[PDB]
Formats: sequence, C-alpha cells, structure tokens
Amino acid sequence: SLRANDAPIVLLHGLTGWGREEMFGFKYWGGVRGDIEQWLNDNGYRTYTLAVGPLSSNWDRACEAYAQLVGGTVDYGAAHAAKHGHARFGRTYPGLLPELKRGGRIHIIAHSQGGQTARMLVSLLENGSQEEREYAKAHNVSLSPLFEGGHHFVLSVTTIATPHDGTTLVNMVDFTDRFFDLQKAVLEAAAVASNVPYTSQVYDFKLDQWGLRRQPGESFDHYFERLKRSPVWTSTDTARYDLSVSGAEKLNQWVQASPNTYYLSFSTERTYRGALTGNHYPELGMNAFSAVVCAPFLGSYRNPTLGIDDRWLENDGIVNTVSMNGPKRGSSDRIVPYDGTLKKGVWNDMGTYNVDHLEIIGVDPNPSFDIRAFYLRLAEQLASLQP
Ligand SMILES: [Ca+2]
Ligand SMILES: [Cl-]
Ligand SMILES: [Zn+2]
Repeated sequence: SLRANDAPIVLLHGLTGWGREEMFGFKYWGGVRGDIEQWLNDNGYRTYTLAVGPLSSNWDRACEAYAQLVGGTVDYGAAHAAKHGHARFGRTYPGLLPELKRGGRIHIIAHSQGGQTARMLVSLLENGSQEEREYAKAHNVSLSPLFEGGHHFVLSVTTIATPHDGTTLVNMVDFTDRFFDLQKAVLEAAAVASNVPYTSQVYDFKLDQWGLRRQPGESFDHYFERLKRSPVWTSTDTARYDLSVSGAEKLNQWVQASPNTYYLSFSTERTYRGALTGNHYPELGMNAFSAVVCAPFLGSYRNPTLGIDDRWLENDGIVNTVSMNGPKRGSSDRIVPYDGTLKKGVWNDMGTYNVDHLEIIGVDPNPSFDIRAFYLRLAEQLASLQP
C-alpha cells in the first residue's frame, strides 16, 4: 500500500520494558530475535523507542511518554501528585521529536499494557484533565500543556496483546510474588541474574516520583521485595491497578477513542481447549514461565462478581485474548473487524495470532513466527494511513 504519511513510529513497552541502553543492550523490542527498531529504520520507516515506568500507572507513563517525546521535565499534575502522595515532577528529557509542537505527528506501536498508555496519552492530548486545570487555578501553580487539552500529534495507534479490558491474572493467589517472578523470568531471558548487586543500573524502574531506586549493593531479588511493599505496588496509582479487570474498566470510562486517530489491535492466543470442562491449557512452545505459572490459571479462572466466564479462558500466557481487540468493559469505543480499509476513530480488529505474550516481541523464541515480516507489515500499514 502506497505510503500516505511520513509520521515516525514510536515503540512503547508494557508491564516490563526498558530503554535501548538498558539490560546491557538486550532489546525489549526484539529480544533474542533481534532489534525491531533497527529493522524498521533499515527498511525506511523512521522508528524510535520510549522507556517509561514498567510498574507505574498508565497516567504516570503517559506523562513520561509526553515529556520524552516533546522534551522537558515530566509533570504528573499537581492534583494527581497531591492525591497519590508522590512528586509532581519526574526526570528531564531532551525530547526525541520537538517538531511535534509544530505540527509533526507519530504512530505508536504498543505492546501489552503499553496499549492502555498509548490510548491514555491520546485522550489526555485531546481533552487534557479538568481536575488538573481547576487545581492549578485554585492553588496558583503552573499547568502542563498536556492537561490543557486541544492538542493532537498521534495519527495512529497499534496495540499488540493489550489488556484493554484487563487480565484475570491479577486475581490469582500470590499474584504479587508471581508477578515479580515474571520480572525475574524476563531478566533471565535477557541473561541477567536476580541475585547479583550490579553496580550499573541495568534495569531502571523509573520510580523517581516515588523516591525509589535500587541501592548500592542491592540485588533485584532484594529490590523487588522492597517494591512489593512500596506504593508502586500497593496504591491505586499503579500498573497493577490498571491491569485488573476492575481497573481497566475504570480507565475505559474516560479514555475513549479520538476521532482523529486510527486504532489497530492485534490479539494473541497460545492455548488449546481441553476435553474436561472446556478450560484452556498452554500449547507446546509457550514461554516456560507463563506455561507453568500463569496459563493454567488464566485458562480456568471464573469470577461471578466480575463477570469472568468462558470467553475469557483463551489467553496468550499473560492476558485473556478476548480483552485484546479493544476496550469494551465500560467503553463506548467501537470495534470493527478489519475489512481491508483502516478507519479513523474506531478500533480496526486486525485478527488473532498464534503467538504468546513474550514471543510476539521476540523475548521468547518461536521459529514459526516470522517476527520481522510481522513488524514490517505493521509499519507499512501505519505508513499507508491517510493523514
Ligand atoms: Ca516459544
Ligand atoms: Cl529506595
Ligand atoms: Zn502517579
């Protein structure tokens, strides 16, 4: 399809993720398969990578992504910061694309929870935040342009394996310990040990606002035990909260599709239905951690109070497949099956792929998945969008 726009692509990770200089260079986008950003750039699609708080709320992540893009100091909003008890200002970025302030735009390819973040950034650009605008006036303090509303710089958003309606994984027993074991599993995939007090940061959780950071002589094992007992895990201003079925619904209540942006969604599944009671089980090849620790539960959990039933059993090892085509719980967004033409202001359901949560980004191997072809095709589709 003929390129219809020149907007660069911006990669955005989920509940795990780090920058290109982190993890000794092991890329979140590509993992053991390679470097996706490089593949796209070498193929004529200008691409950049964002790095935000993996365990932080989508709100914090959107403010971080905003500053990373246009440049400046992260501003979480005076009202938000006062309400949750963390700093109003985060770190300062030089800005990857300052031209966004003069008419330039971008496409966002987001994986996992990154899809919630991408949607929220678009929502905030378009409408800002009334609570933040009022608070600033009443307290005589400045207001980030992000909260003013009337802004727009994202032409398209593609989400991959995103828990738009949340994931039932959060309702599991010891989800807390198992979620951090997931972090440890990802560290191992990147050939990083969790019982070594690395002097270099290696994996920065970007918890500047919470005043948290791995200490000199501290291992990730020990650090994660501290994080489990910290606000980035125990408060409502967290990825943990937004990841739940409850939290994702509350998010869907205000984060709606903008009529000025094209949304594409890719779903993932890596399970088979058994013959006992119709539960789903991990297929051979699923990354070990999910197959053992997460798939079993996702494929069998049911909660009457939350409306969790049989449509939710199919999963990709981390997220329920039904939750990926677009937001539905508490959402008025419209989702339409890809018919050959991408439409604005709605979710274009691009289908379901037989790849798990980590294989889709190359963190776990899957020889049968032509990851390079997948991303080049996604880049071409975004490049085909009429501005
Ligand atoms: Ca695999
Ligand atoms: Cl600390
Ligand atoms: Zn926050």
